[PDB]
Amino acid sequence: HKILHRLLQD
Amino acid sequence: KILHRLLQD
Amino acid sequence: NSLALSLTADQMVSALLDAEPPILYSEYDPTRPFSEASMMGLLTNLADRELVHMINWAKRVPGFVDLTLHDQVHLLECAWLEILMIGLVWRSMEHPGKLLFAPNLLLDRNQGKCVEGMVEIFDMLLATSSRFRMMNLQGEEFVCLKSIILLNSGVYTFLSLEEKDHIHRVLDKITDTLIHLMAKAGLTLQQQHQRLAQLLLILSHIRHMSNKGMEHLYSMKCKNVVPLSDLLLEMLDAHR
Amino acid sequence: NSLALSLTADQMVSALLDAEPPILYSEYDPFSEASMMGLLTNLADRELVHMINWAKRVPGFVDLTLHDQVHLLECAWLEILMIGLVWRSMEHPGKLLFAPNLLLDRNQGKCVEGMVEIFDMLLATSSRFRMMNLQGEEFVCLKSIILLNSGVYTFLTLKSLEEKDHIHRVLDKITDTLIHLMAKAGLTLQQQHQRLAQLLLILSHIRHMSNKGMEHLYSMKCKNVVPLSDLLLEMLDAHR
Ligand SMILES: C[C@]12CC[C@@H]3c4ccc(O)cc4CC[C@H]3[C@@H]1C[C@@H](O)C2=O
Ligand SMILES: C[C@]12CC[C@@H]3c4ccc(O)cc4CC[C@H]3[C@@H]1C[C@@H](O)C2=O
Repeated sequence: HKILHRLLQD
Repeated sequence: KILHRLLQD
Repeated sequence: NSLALSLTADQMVSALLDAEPPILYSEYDPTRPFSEASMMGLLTNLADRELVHMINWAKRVPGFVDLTLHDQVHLLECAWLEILMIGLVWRSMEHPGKLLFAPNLLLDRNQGKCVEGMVEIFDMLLATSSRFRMMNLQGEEFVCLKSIILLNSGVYTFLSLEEKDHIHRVLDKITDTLIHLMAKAGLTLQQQHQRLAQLLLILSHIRHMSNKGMEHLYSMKCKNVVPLSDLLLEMLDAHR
Repeated sequence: NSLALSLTADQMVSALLDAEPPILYSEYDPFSEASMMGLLTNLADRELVHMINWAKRVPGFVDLTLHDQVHLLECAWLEILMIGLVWRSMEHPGKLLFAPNLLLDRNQGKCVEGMVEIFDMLLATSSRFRMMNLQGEEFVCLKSIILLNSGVYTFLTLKSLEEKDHIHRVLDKITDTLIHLMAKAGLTLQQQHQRLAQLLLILSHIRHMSNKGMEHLYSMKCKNVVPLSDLLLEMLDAHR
């Protein structure tokens, strides 16, 4: 699970 | 340097 | 979709202008000695915090949010240090000889020498800044460049033939915007394309810098000088 | 004293078409990784001496000091080798035509550790060229910009400053040439600016790959899988 992946919908 | 030579030649 | 595509030139540069991220400050505490590990830690700290605003800016760039997360992630992974670097150069523009990382972190040539490998990149970064000043870069020219670096830099390493060209279709819009700005500044049709080329030719120098710095950054992680935000670790790991 | 400045738009494209290097051959005849990188490096080493004559023959280039030509070329060499190769493999989807009898599949690049990622970027790149139907008279302009743009902000007096502006002067001429060509093919202004950009925006990709191919090239020499020529060594050591 990528930090960037989550940040982009955060 | 090789390139140096090659430039003047 | 078309939100992005159905934009005026001026609606365009407006949207880019207000998407601008804030200039952050440095955790720099001057009542302590300057280490290679100290100032590498300062910069990466600063950088890590800057990535989070960049990610918000990105989503605020027309066209961008229309990509799936894999493409958004890939664009942002491939373009991130370039965007950090073009921002930094803008910042220190009217500080010749210096690089303004944060208004409380303003470094110069020698100060780069405090950590090994760093100075070569300082030197180029400085030169890129001088060239922007020589060329009298406008902020409306800068935000467009920034948006181009986002969309273009990773575009050729994902291809998805139809995401491909809608990225291409936005990137076109931006050169249109960029030109329309040059027209409006009162540049002649031949100055318009001449300068368009000058700007875009620097982006290549910026890709050259990003790559060198990405290589330096990787060295620090490997010589263990500083610990790196788990997020920065993911960014560097997107490179190899 | 600068009569590369007094060229006409067509005396230019014809000058550059005229300087084009010949298309070298492999001396190739089981595929080892040291076997094939032997192949690609003795090919590239031959390539380099032809490139130097073609450099001398790019209008405005021999006006430059000898030390300035050196650096432009050790900065620009692998980029030029790649854009050439990418042009070569244009009408060969999926395959990289290094020599007429050495056309590697995007799979045979697995034969060298981490070579395949680079293959793919080159493949991506010619796929781009192909799809935007890049013309041969543009390619030679592209190829000339690359030599002139790549190392020009790594200059660092009053006289050394006029070099920068000299070469920026010719670089603006090659823009006018590129754009003349597009006027001639019947592209509207908008289609002109926009394609100008498209071409210049891929030059950053080229620079990316050059950067990346230079650290592969370097990791290859260090574990000594094949002996590099002396010129090839020099070309590489200059980046480090
Ligand atoms: C990534 C970096 C540490 C952080 C620096 C940085 C940090 C913040 C910023 O806004 C711009 C830059 C530009 C260069 C960046 C450096 C280049 C590289 O040498 C390095 O370690
Ligand atoms: C130098 C090289 C091996 C030889 C290749 C090569 C060899 C011949 C040629 O005409 C073009 C190219 C383009 C890329 C070049 C490769 C890139 C780099 O990964 C490498 O090891």
